Amino acid sequence: NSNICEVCNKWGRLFCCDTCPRSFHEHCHIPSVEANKNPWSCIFCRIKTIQERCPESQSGHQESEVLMRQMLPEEQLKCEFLLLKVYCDSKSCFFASEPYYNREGSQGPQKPMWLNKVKTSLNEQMYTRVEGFVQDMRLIFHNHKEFYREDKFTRLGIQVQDIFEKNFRNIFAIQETS
Ligand SMILES: [Zn+2]
Ligand SMILES: [Zn+2]
Ligand SMILES: [Zn+2]
Repeated sequence: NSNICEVCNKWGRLFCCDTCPRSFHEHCHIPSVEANKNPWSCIFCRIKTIQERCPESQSGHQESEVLMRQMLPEEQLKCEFLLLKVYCDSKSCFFASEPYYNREGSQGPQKPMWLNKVKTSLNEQMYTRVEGFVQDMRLIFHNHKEFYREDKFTRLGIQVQDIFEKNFRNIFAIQETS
């Protein structure tokens, strides 16, 4: 197994996947690494199993259909995995914890949002459809772009949104387009 966390790339108290060489801090994995379970398989491995059990699940889909899906266990898992792919990027630090807004010439957003809040909402089964999870994720970056206006810091929202959107298209097998 790897000797660093797959998510944050640091050493520490690591839990090792039984079916692949990845390792994780307890609260870096999503969901948080399960108490018992020998063997244990990470979220990467659980997603790959879904695909292997239903190869047709990789055929192209329309985003509008994916958003309307109810949050049954496979969709729950796919959203957890997508959230974890965003935490995998180091620039997620800027969007992890609760923001505050005091900048001359700007007003904070009406509905603040952040990654740890989405993480808690998934854990608590607060989303009934994929659409709820995706709307809160996109709101994080939209809030950032609107608040930072012409400051070059706006670019961090574009960058992490691009990670989100590429992983969304991959995980949910969105039909490729020009
Ligand atoms: Zn970690
Ligand atoms: Zn694994
Ligand atoms: Zn099938």
